[PDB]
Amino acid sequence: MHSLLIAAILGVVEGLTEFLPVSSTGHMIIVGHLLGFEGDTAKTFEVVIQLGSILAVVVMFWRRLFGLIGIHFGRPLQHEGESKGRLTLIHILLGMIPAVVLGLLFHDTIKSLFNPINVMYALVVGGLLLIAAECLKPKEPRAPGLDDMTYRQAFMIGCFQCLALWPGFSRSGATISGGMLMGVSRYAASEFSFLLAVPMMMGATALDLYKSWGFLTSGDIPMFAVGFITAFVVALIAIKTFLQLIKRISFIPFAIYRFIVAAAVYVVFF
Ligand SMILES: CCCCCCCC/C=C\CCCCCCCC(=O)OC[C@H](O)CO
Ligand SMILES: [Hg+2]
Ligand SMILES: [Hg+2]
Repeated sequence: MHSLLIAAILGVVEGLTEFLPVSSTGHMIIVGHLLGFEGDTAKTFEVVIQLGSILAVVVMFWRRLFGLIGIHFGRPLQHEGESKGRLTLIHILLGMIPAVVLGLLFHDTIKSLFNPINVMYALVVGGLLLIAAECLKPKEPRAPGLDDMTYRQAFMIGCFQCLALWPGFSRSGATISGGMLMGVSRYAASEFSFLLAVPMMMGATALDLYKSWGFLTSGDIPMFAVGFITAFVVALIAIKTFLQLIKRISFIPFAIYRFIVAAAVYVVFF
């Protein structure tokens, strides 16, 4: 059946691109256009399968995410860093504040930038930001591990997450670029952007799910569930592959890939 085959295709697109710095939103508007699923019911479908990819990080960093809110499961949490420091809830809070303040204050304006021409620009500009972060980052990272991050690095990454409010800019692209520019290693900057995505997008979709709750019906549960679960599986493969891939590879290929995706946005929509 078409409805669930499409739900499985959008699921694998969301699972791969949500946490890769390649703009899940950008890929979603392309494939959604080629599939024909572009109505108000699509925007509500694409926000619930985001919660599927959310749950992937949640599963992958289960013990870590709970330790930040005070729940330690009777075993020492595993240390990722060269110092005696530990990533705290304050690190997450600082990484959220700037984009939250700007997101709330400019909600109506942010929503008016969801054009395909804006997503195209955010794919190119966000790609250029990845290149600048790769070319400007220090030789020796100040925070090689996640637990080596400072309150200042966390806050500066948080300010960089405002760029993610630009539709098509890829929250992971913005936050990982800012991490590398603040002396955070690619691995820890990717880890921190995933962890930051959990409170950001769970509050983001909960926000979207409330304002768009009216569209949900009894018939959406089969489609909305097949995509949710698909985005969960694919993201768990994507995040685990990415974190091992980025240990050896740079972000240059992802930037160039974003330029190719920008070309597709123009071919498909203009
Ligand atoms: C759903 C739409 C499709 C999703 C688009 C995904 C984005 C990936 C694009 C560019 C990254 C290219 C880098 C990944 C390729 C690396 C493969 C590889 O083998 O490189 C490893 C290297 O050998 C180390 O030792
Ligand atoms: Hg350079
Ligand atoms: Hg900011």
